[PDB]
Amino acid sequence: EELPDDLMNFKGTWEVSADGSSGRFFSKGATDSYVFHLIPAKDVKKPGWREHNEVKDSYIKIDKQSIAARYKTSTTAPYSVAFKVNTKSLIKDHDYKITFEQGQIASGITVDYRIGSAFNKTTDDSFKISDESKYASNVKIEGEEQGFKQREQGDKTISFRTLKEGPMSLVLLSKVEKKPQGDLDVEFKNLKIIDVTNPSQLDKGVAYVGNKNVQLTLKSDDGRTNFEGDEISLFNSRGELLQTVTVTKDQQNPISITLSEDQAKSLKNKEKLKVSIKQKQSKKTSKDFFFEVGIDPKVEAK
Ligand code: NA
Repeated sequence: EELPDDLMNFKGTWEVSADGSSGRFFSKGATDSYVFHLIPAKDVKKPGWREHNEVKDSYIKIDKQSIAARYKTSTTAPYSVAFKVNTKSLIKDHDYKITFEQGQIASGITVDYRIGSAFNKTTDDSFKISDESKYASNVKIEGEEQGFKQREQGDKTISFRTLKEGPMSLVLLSKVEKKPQGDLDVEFKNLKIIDVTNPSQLDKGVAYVGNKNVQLTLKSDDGRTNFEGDEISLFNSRGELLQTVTVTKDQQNPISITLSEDQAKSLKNKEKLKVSIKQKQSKKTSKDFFFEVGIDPKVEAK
């Protein structure tokens, strides 16, 4: 069976220019606004805990599978550290499922999970938590709420729909409300994201005997309007494949399928043609749809 591709872009590095690097940010006073969390320039590729440049209030650590923050006793609270773990380029108006493990959460740390813009691979990148609604709709954490809270440790699932095309990020936020009395660590690991978009459905099909042009009107029960990536297969009543087409970005109804001259000539009056739609990214396949070939209702000629 065909599995959807993992669309994470997490190579386990702070090296800003490196492909798959992750963003690192902070917010003094734990406000809506975050700026880039600088670390000593000579140490950006070094494994282990990396100090917040000069101030050393927070340390951060990344490796092939995990990303973590440490709050020191010198932290001025409230204070928040956030990471951005980038995805590959996403399709506009597709549905995605992020999974990861919430590792250790020290006593005193509260956590939030958001969707955001991708980390833009600059040391002056910035973001606002409240920018989430510019990039994603319908964000849902299974069994939990967004906003800073204490959370159970274990597997997490977050689903959302994109509002734009392009890479995005999972934003992993944590904060302390009071000054730490010892090192407080929080870890996140084993990040994955897959496309879970449902394929569109056939609303209506128009085909006439001897006519090469087939017009298929698509619909979506769950409100999708960008049918990009759906693979439409059209078959005759004998189950023989006639044509396959892939829907392009924001392609409007009706979707045209052009038959060969022999195929058009072979269509029978009232023939039940079959349509099967495969979502190429999520790998989900629709139910079989059927429609009849008709007689062109165009005006008679004499
Ligand atoms: Na929700």
